Amino acid sequence: IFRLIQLVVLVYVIGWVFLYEKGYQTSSGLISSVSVKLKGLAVTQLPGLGPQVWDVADYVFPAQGDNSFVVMTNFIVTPKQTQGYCAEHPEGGICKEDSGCTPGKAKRKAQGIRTGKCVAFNDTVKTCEIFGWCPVEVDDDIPRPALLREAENFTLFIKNSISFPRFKVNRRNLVEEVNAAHMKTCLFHKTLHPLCPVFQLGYVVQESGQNFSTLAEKGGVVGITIDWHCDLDWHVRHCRPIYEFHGLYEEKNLSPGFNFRFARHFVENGTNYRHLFKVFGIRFDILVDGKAGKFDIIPTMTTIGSGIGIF
Amino acid sequence: FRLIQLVVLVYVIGWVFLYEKGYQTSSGLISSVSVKLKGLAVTQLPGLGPQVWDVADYVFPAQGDNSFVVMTNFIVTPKQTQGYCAEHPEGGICKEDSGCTPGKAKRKAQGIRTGKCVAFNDTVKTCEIFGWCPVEVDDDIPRPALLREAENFTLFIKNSISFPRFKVNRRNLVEEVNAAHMKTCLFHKTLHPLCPVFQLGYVVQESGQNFSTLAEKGGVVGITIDWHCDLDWHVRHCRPIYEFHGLYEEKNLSPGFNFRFARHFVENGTNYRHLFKVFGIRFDILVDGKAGKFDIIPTMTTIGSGIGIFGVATVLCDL
Amino acid sequence: VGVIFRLIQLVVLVYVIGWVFLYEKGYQTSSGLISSVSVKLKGLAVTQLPGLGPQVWDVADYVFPAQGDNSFVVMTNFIVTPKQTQGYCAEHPEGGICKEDSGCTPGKAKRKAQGIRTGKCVAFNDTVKTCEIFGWCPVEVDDDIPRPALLREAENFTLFIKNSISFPRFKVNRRNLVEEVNAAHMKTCLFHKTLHPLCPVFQLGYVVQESGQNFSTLAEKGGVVGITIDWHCDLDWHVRHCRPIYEFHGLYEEKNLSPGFNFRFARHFVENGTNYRHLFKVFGIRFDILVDGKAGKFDIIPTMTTIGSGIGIFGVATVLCDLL
Ligand SMILES: CC(C)CCC[C@@H](C)[C@H]1CC[C@H]2[C@@H]3CC=C4C[C@@H](O)CC[C@]4(C)[C@H]3CC[C@]12C
Ligand SMILES: CC(C)CCC[C@@H](C)[C@H]1CC[C@H]2[C@@H]3CC=C4C[C@@H](O)CC[C@]4(C)[C@H]3CC[C@]12C
Ligand SMILES: CC(C)CCC[C@@H](C)[C@H]1CC[C@H]2[C@@H]3CC=C4C[C@@H](O)CC[C@]4(C)[C@H]3CC[C@]12C
Repeated sequence: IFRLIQLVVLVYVIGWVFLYEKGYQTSSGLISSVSVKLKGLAVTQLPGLGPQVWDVADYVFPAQGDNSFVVMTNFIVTPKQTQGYCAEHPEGGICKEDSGCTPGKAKRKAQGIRTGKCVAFNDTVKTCEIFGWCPVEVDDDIPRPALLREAENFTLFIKNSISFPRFKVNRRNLVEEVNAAHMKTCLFHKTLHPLCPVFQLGYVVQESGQNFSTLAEKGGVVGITIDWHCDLDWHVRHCRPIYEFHGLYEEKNLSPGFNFRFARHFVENGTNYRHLFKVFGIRFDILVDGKAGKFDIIPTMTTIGSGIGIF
Repeated sequence: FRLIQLVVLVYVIGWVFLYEKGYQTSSGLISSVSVKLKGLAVTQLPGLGPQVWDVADYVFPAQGDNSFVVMTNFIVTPKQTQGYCAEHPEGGICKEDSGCTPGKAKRKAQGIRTGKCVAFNDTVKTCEIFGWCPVEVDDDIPRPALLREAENFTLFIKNSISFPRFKVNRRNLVEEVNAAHMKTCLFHKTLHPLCPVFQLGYVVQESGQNFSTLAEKGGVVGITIDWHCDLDWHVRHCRPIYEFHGLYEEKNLSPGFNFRFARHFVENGTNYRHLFKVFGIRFDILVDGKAGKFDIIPTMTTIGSGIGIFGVATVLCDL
Repeated sequence: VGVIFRLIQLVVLVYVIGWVFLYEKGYQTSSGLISSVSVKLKGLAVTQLPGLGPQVWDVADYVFPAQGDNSFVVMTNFIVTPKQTQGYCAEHPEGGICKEDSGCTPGKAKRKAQGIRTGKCVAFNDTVKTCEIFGWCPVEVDDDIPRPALLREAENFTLFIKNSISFPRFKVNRRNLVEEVNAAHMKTCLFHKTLHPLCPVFQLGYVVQESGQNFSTLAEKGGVVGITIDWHCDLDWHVRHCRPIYEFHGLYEEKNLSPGFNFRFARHFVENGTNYRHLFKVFGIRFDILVDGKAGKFDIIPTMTTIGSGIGIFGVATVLCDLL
């Protein structure tokens, strides 16, 4: 009758609501601690006087190794910068006489305070004098060898530690079920080697949907997410992380890039100088998330009440 | 009782159903924030030549993470080397050179002590230490702030987000206009809410803090970007909301934000350093939002919950 | 029979609903928070090395993030390779030992990335043959951890933590520094899990100690120590009862965390128009600070939902009564 028909629907409806979509499991949070170490040397040299060597202490800009590192792939350097009077970059002034520019800092993009003098910048152009980091103004042009292109083969290591807030279950990225592979020499693969934490930069960039040849010329942002999905309805094992290299690029306005400017201030015979670097590098962002969940009497009671209650 | 309970039950269940969006499955987000600052601060000190500070100098760190510090004032102690010199007067004052507990002091540590004390000629006489000499004297904070031009500096926040389990990603920098109009906008809480370029003076002011007192001693300003949108409507309606918080309601005056960093250099084989006491404004940018799309399972759960509540009304009415 | 069954069902309904309400605390509308924590370190570490001159380390030296972050390094040991010239040197024997002339031509080798070779071989130690590479060339980094930590005096350093939080949903904000601001006892406290539970956590040695990590082992080569701040206060009570709870974690199980934390760090300088470098192998203790909590408020909509949430006991109380 009506009662018999409603009884069958109740179990089937509650089966998907509570017997399938958890509810009998107490979901908890997580506390993560990810430390990243790189392994690579980029000796590409320059078309000038002598080669150059870039070790891990040079291209990984957060030295302490934050979860968001800015590993360098290209740069342009203006060496021996000192505060003085010289010719302004033509981006601001193209004067032909002393009346072209007025003394004082410009109301718009300026490189320093002007004393006021239309001096020679060479390059068959004339500009007005300024005071600032002015042995020569920085000239911006992205090189096209992709200077630190050897970073494509650079190696990451994203060992992560999970502790959970109250379940007192400690798990980490290095499962070590095979004892560090017993010969090391593993590279991560979304199909072949999904448990190897030694992702390569080229693979990381490629699996994000971007092109490294474009990300080694200008900058780029790559997101890596580690997701923990502990169930604790089984042995303490079988809980492993899942890495997703996100992209963030999609379509957008092509590839905007990512560059930042940093300086190396040094000192000489009485005066202070500066090595100005315009750095184009790929920024890797690491975000760890977890779900967890363990059996408890209270969630089961709440489900057995609401399940009957929903009737 | 059936007529009265049915009218009431439908109303209360509908309130839980419609207003609370019980049929909607919310989801998290993953975001990346990149900040670009433009502006030059000229702090020509009286009695000497000018000194400019470009973005490579007053931004800590240079990479510009979510929590970055913009220098607004500083005290510099140049040419510091490890050697024998007198203590700062706030460590103790000699009357005779009968030691000052040679070795590291138990309370005020600035270098190991030698037991013989010389004249620190601020009318006082401290005791010799081995450490970074000369000793920093940061009693007088430069007032007004040296980098007063930081008020007009513009902060450009470029936040790009993506909603997991929905395959939708959006950027706070809205793609609706081109240059000469997107490169002219300045943010305003009412006039230009969608403009992503913020001015430091406006950001500090909108947090309830005075920039004049927040530049000399520093401060902490929090910027929150909130992505509160639903996927039921068109994705063009998903827009960010910017709110600036004066963290800890700036107490009453607050000590401000300050830190010490050094520039180490070598002169004739000797290691020196430039000690800086940086008074800057720390900006914290945290992005969080919730979004969802209609699905069959949340609707079924809401229907089951509402139908059960109607049955509870009949049971209560039966009493 | 029916009346008694209905009375029993009502009694058990009331009992379970009351127990759930006293347990679930669902009538409170919990919300997130906005966190802001700033750390101040106070301590001087003096180092003694073979020579006539000691060395001191200011806070601007062993705190590597400098400007301060949630995660920071408080380095307690280091190895320094000074005056790196970036020229032609002898590669480290770890990369490879040559014989006669096995330079194998430049090309940065296959597994030993130490500059680019040159096809010539000359060395420094009793292994007098190790190939000639082009790179930072005072000497290759011969790193051995000093058994007594150089900055072992960091166990007495102070870690003044100033946490500012806010609840935007209910427009309430609190600070790590508890009520009765300033007044007496100026800078005369020290955090203890039982004796002094309300004062910013200090004494790095004690912070490492309250994680089962044996700072003496952590000073030489140790690594990450986690600090968690949980507020967990209900705003229905007085707002002065909302206080932080500090918990220190280890995030370790003694499997591969024994090497701890280390990172390279370089100081570049110029002498006679030549770029040089001071390479540091820095062994430090990383401190991570994580803050979270839920406030909750009485309101009316959560009360209505909990009344609806209480329909679980009242849903099939009569429906299941006739079944049995
Ligand atoms: C016990 C009843 C009343 C509670 C609800 C039962 C359902 C939801 C749950 C509770 C305990 C669960 C079991 C717990 C442990 C395991 C071990 C695993 O190798 C297979 C699944 C299995 C066998 C689970 C199957 C589903 C299960 C039976
Ligand atoms: C009659 C049944 C199916 C109603 C069940 C409630 C749900 C499915 C209804 C209630 C309100 C509805 C929404 C109301 C308004 C809009 C905005 C419009 O631009 C697209 C459709 C959309 C997004 C509707 C989708 C369907 C919707 C979410
Ligand atoms: C309205 C009744 C019948 C049903 C709901 C009960 C609610 C309103 C009751 C149950 C428990 C109560 C709380 C119990 C204890 C305290 C601590 C006291 O220092 C302030 C009031 C406060 C915070 C009460 C506020 C009101 C409260 C939340």
